[PDB]
This record gives sequence, structure tokens and C-alpha cells, in this order.
Amino acid sequence: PPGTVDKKMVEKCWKLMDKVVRLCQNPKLALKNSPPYILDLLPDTYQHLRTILSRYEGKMETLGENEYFRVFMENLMKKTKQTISLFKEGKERMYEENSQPRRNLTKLSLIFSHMLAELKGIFPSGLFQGDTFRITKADAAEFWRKAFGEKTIVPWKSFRQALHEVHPISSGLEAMALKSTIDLTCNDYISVFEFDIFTRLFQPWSSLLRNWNSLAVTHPGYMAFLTYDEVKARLQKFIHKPGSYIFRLSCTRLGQWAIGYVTADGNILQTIPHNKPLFQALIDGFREGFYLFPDGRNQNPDLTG
Amino acid sequence: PPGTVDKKMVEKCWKLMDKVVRLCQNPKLALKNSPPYILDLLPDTYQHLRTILSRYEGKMETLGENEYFRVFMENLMKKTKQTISLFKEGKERMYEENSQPRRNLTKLSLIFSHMLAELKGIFPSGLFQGDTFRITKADAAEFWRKAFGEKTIVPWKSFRQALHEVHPISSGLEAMALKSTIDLTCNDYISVFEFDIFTRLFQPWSSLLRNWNSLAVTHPGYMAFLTYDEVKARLQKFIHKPGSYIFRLSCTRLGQWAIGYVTADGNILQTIPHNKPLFQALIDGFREGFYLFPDGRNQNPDLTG
Amino acid sequence: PPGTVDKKMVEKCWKLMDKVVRLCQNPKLALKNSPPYILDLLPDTYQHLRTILSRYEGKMETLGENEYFRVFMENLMKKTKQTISLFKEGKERMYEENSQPRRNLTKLSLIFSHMLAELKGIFPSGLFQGDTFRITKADAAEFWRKAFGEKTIVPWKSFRQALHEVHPISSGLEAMALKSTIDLTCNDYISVFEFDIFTRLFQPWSSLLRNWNSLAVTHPGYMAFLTYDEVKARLQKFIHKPGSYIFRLSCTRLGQWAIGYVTADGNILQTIPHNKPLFQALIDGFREGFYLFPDGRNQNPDLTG
Amino acid sequence: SDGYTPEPA
Amino acid sequence: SDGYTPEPA
Amino acid sequence: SDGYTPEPA
Ligand SMILES: [Ca+2]
Ligand SMILES: [Ca+2]
Ligand SMILES: [Ca+2]
Repeated sequence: PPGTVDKKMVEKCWKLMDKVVRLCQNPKLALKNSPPYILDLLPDTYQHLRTILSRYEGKMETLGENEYFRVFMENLMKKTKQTISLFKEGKERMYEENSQPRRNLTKLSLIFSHMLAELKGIFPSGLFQGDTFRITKADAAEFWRKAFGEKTIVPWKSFRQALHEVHPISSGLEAMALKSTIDLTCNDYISVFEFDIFTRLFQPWSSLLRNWNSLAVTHPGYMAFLTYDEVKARLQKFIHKPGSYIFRLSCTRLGQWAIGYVTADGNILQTIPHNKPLFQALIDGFREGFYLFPDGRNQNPDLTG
Repeated sequence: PPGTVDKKMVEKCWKLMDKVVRLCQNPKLALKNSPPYILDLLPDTYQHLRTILSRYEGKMETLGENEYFRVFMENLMKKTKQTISLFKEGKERMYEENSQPRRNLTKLSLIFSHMLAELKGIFPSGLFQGDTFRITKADAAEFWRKAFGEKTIVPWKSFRQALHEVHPISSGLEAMALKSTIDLTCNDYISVFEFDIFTRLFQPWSSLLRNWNSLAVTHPGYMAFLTYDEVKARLQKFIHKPGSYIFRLSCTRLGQWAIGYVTADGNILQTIPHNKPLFQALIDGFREGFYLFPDGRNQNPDLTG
Repeated sequence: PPGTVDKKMVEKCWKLMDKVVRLCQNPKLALKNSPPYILDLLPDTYQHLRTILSRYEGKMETLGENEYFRVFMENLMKKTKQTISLFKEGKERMYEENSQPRRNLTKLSLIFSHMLAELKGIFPSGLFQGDTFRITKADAAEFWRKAFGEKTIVPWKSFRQALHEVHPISSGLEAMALKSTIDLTCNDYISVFEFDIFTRLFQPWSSLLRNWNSLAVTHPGYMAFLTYDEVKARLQKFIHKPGSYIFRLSCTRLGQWAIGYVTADGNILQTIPHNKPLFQALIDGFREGFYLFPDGRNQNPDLTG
Repeated sequence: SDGYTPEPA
Repeated sequence: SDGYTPEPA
Repeated sequence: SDGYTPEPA
């Protein structure tokens, strides 16, 4: 993996993070408070990094050499550099919302949220427990343990070939689609944390990639790195077409689905389905007249097989 | 409309707003954090005004002359002056809760919430899009467009005569009741935003004023400019009379209804009905034993016609 | 009761509270923001004490001698001293989570939450209205009024003998169990506020102590001074055993129950039952397959009698 | 934010 | 935090 | 504030 994490690199990273903070306090950006909110995320990430350092008082050599922590720190440093490049190389299109540069800052925001979530899953309370992480579906737990043991983080290639023995991937293009879905921190590493998220979202394990095919790859309602405010904004054009709906990953309850939909009374509501898989929510909502037109489209996929 | 908005007037307004802030940090007031909270509202309003100015860097002449923005700024300035008068001309009855002066500060609070909401609807992201605002019910959309085109804001008189051609108003007293309901920012102007709120609340459009007659004008459960904390406080006297209920506009989800009710287990709960109009919620809740005694009264209106 | 409350003692108490605040800002502790959060609680308690003092401007002699306020201030001072002792006499086991010292700081946190809640119930808006407090169940209201009149706070002994005439307590050990449940502020005084909480939780009044026997004393799912984050953490080991459940007092909606449960899709969800007593929620959840194994145990109590 | 709970049972 | 509401009616 | 969700399905 990347290099060992010393004090010099943590104090560089914070200085990068504080630069992204200053950039992001531009009033022309019109940043709204809702998650994911980069103005809370960077400060919160520093705080959890303070926590880790504090509990590794003495044992810095152990922490500095930890594999996950080295990959994490590199991801964090790379992403905060991408955000600084994005502002600089975007000059004034950062301010026109629905410019590409601006969509790119929202996507980073989400990535900064997914990274903080992963770091807290792996280091709850500032201490490394990647090696005892609990994978939430038992079959998926068995897969990881048989393939990688108690490893916290594995390169994409090695993950893809392990997955491929049990759940065959059809092609190069399907594999790249798969990668973008799972690899929430976008760093070409698959964590036990990102694996947990993906197999909870696309359970049951016994048909994993067919489930991911129907709900994401071939479904017009699925929306990849979208936020709550983006879903609301996207549905506005269908305000007069009750039953229009889209769905995505929840950013604050990672592992759970969030469905957005236009009601018959002129509201745009967002829900998080409980005690039922997305399929069943989608089927029943169609049957009850709520989830009819995915992304405002007139046909809806028949998930009833 | 009012005068053009220059730098001198924005810096006056902020100075007024900061005076209301200082007044409102009196510990004798016992202000609670819940929405609507004047201590978050004024600061937030400044922030969105910072945002607007920032995106009109250069084009101040365009912004300064915008019709809605001129009316807004006047409303904001008038209301912050009323609040300063209220403290000064209230001397020490501001501190006795359930004094009139104190109820008047709560009502202003709500008004400051409704204004901020209108300003964000009309200037989402700091840019003026009153002219493309989406009215949420299609019929109501047609009405506005046929009557006023793409105007953002119209004087009450002109609004009343337009409404009156399609939905006849019975009398002067009914017209004044109507005005107080719709005119959420209390400035004798009806925005496309306030119109949207009113027709979402009292839909369907085809019986608009009968709907507003049954649910507000003649219903003992309707409560005009009340907050969540006021509803809770008002229901306390009926704590031992399960089924007592009141309803009002939600302040944080403008356009939606919030029902307050005393349960059979000694709780006071507040709900926001979804995928059904207030009528249906009221009828079904009566039939299921939840919403029985409006404002603790023994008879309940029969909405089942 | 304890001594009269003067200025000297309030300025001592604040100085103690600010010491607990400094101790609690240690990054090694890894304190999470969720309620109960001692970093918001102490500051908030000071603020409500500022409020009280401010409305008793002049009448300090009246406030200083108020019975409830004297007992409160003593409780607040004793508990903030216990927390300072706990850090000092815990040296470095404060930092190992699931050390005893660390569990003890969580329990104090909860106590600091219960005290602030009691002080706001008795002094809503900074003014003493213990004497008109509304007890939420009518029978329980009658009991208090017949036994103690309009008293705000009564010593445990006197409370136990009053209760004992109407709802006989079986033994010394049952009485001590009863005391720990009711006495939320742990100070050997029972407030009208704590009484209200207990009789709302364990209603109906006509079988009070049998209800408390079945749901708390003999139930393996009941969890005494546990927080939301502790329930989530406790259920992790049962992540693969859907139907495992535990319940407790809600800390932010005192008087209401919060049930934690592992779903069939790999989630840990927490709910607050409404318009039904805990018994009925427990029975129906068992019958629908949600609440099966209390604390992960294979048998579940039959509450259906 | 204030507590809004699901419609009654 | 954002507004998530109960599943549709 | 913590996440409390609607009673189970
Ligand atoms: Ca990754
Ligand atoms: Ca207006
Ligand atoms: Ca007590």
C-alpha cells in the first residue's frame, strides 16, 4: 500500500483540508446545510483523526504502519487535492449551479461523507478494529472471511477475481459498472466496510449481481452519486406528474435505500424503506399507485420476477 | 412598488436586524430553540441576503430594481422595526408569557420564518427565478398564469379581484379572513410563493373557498399563526381528555398541515399528514378515535359532505 | 431539605460544571454527539439556571428558599462532584470503553439529562410552577394530590409508605428495585416530575406494580440506564439473529418507551411506540416476527396475561 | 427541529 | 438532518 | 438527535 503515515503527512493533510474549507465558504456557492455538507465533514474528519492520534499516543509506529490507515490517509489527501484542483481549474463555473464543475463538487461532498463513515466504521472510538468488523449479512460474511480472512481492505483486482469465482461477472463493462457502485470512496480499494454496504443494499447474497442488475444497471429510477437535495431538485420537473419516482443510496444511513416521489397533493417526499428489501417496496408502491414512473418515464420495469 | 434597493438600505436593514437579535437574547424571555427561532432566523436571512448580493456582483442595478426584491426588502425592514417597537413599547410585559406583547413576538417569529421561506423559494441559490416558480397544483398554476402571467408578486386588491372572478368571495369580512390566511408575510402583497402555499393547503382548486371555509373559517380546531410549542402548550389543559385535537400550518414544511392531539396514554403528539388531504385525515382520525374534540370542544364538525 | 441557595453556591456550581466540561473535552474519550451529550447538557443547564435567576431578579429570597430548588441545586452539585471524582479516581480507565469507569460516565450523562428535564418541567420559562404541574394519568394525579397535595418533591421514605398503602410493595429488595427505576435523578427524592414519568411508563395505574414487574423486574429485554448508542452497540452481537430486541426509557422523550431490534435485512432499528402501551407493542411485535428474542435470548416472556 | 411522529395508529 | 417520512400510505 | 423510525412493518 501507500507510504507510512507520520506527523509530517497528517499536518500536510489538515492544511489541505483547511484550504478546501476556505474555498467552500464562498457565498457565491450557495451551499445548503443538508447532508452531505462539506463544511461539517472536513472539521468532523479532523476531529476523528484527532481522536485516533490521541489513542495511539506512544504507539504511533503501530498506527503509522496499519494498512487501512495508510490507504485511508492517501485517499483523504488525494480527494482534498482534487477539490482544490476543481476550484482552481473551474475559475467561475463553480458558481453556476448545474455547471459540471459544480456537480463535481457535490459528488466530492458525498465522497467525503462516505470516507468519514468508513473511517468511523473501521476506527470506532479512535481504535482500529477493522479485523473484527461485522459484515451484516451472514453469507456475505462467510464470503469475505473465506476469501480474505480478517483483512480490512483489498485492491479492486483481487476483490473482482474473488467475487468472480462465486458470482460471475459478465464482461469488462459490467465490471466497471460494479466497481463504481461498490467503490464509494473512489480509490480502487474495496473495504470490508464498502463490501458490507454493497451486500446489504443488494441482498440477498444468493442472487447478488442479478439483484444489482435489476435495481441499478437496467433501472431508470436508480440514481448513482445523488444527494437528498439533488433528488428533490430533479423531481421538480415532474411536480405535476404524481407517481414519478427515483431512488438512491441514503448518505446518512449508509446501507439503506432512500426513495424520492411526487405525491398526488403536490408534495415531494423522501422515505427510507424498513423491514423489506427495495424490490418489495418498489413492487408494492407500484401496485398502490405511489411509485409509477421512474425518473418521470412512462414505463416501469416489472420486478415481479 | 417601494423604492430601489441600494447598499445604504441593506446596511440599514442589517443594523436593524442586529438590534432585534440583541433584544432577543434577553434571558428573561426564555426563548426555546424550536422553529420558529428568531435567533437562527435573522442570521440566516442575512446569510441568504449575503448570497444574493454576491451573485449580483456587478449587476446590482438589475437586482436593486427587481420588483419582488424591493417589496421583500421593505417587508423585512418594516417587520424588524415593528419588533423593535414591540420591545420598547412593551417595557416589561415582554417577559410575562401569555402577555399580549409576548404573543406578538411569537407571531413575528413565524412571520420572519415565512419571509425567509419566500425569499429562498424566489431566490434559490441567490438568483432570481420568481418568473419560473412552479405552482404545485396544475389548476392553480393555470389560474396564476392566465391572471398575472409570470409576475412574482401582486397587490392584494388585484389578487382579490382576479380570484373573485373564478372563486367568488361572499363579503368584505370573508375577504379579510382570506387575506389574513394567505398573506403569510403580512405585507398586503400576495406572492406566487404564498399563492402556492394556500392552494396546496386548501386543494382541490375546484372548491377552493368552500374547502377553506370548512377547515379554517368555521372549524374550531384550526389555529392561525400558531407554532409547535404553542400547540403543545394549548393542549395541556386537555391532557386528561384523550381525543382533543388542533391543527395549523407547519412552519418548517410550509404547504403541509400539522395536527396536534392528546393520546389515550397521556402523550401530546404532532403529526404531518401524507398522501391524503386534511379532510380525509380529519374524517378517518375521527372514525378511529384520535381526533374527536376540536380545541377540547365536545362537538366535532361533520366533514363527511 | 438542603440549605438555601445563594449567589455564592450558584457560582461554585458553575465552576464545578465548567471543570466537568474541560474533563469531557478529552479526545481520548471519543464522545459522540448523540443524546445524552454532556457537552450540550452542562451548558444548557447553566443557561436555564441563568433564566431562573433572571426572572427572580429581586425575589432571590423567594427562590433561594424554594424547596424543590434547594434540593435541585444540591443534586446538581453532588453529581458534578461525583463526575470529577470519577475522572480523578479513574486515571486512565476512563479511556478504555467498556471499562467500568467509562460506563459510569455514560450513566452520569443520562442523569444530567434527567435532571435538566426535571428542572425544565418544574421551572418552564424560568418560573416555578411545581405546584401546578400536570400529572399525565388522572388516577396517578389523584394519588399524588391526596397523598402530598401540591408538593413538588418528597423524600423516598415518605413516597414509599404513601405508595405502599395503595399498591403494596412485596419486600425490601422489590422496594430498592422500585427506587432505582423511579428515582431518575438518583437523589433519594421523588419529584412530581419523576412520578409522572414512572406512572406514564407503567400505566395503567390500577395494576401499576404488576405492570412494572412484568416489563422491568422479570423481563430480560428491559435495560435500565441505557442510551440509544448503548442499545445499538449491545445488539451488534445479535446482528445475525433477526428478532433480537431490547427496550428502555427514551432519554429525549421522557415518559415514552424506545424499542431496539435487529431486522431481517441486517439493520438495527429503534422505534418509539405510539397510541398503545408497551405490553401491546411487545405482544404484537412478537406475533409479527419482529420482537422475538429479548437480549438475544431464545425464550420470550408471555405477556398475554 | 421539532418532533413530528407518524399518523395515529 | 434531511426529512425522511414514513413509507407511502 | 438520534434516529427513531416508525414501528415495524
Ligand atoms: Ca474504496
Ligand atoms: Ca405577502
Ligand atoms: Ca429524584
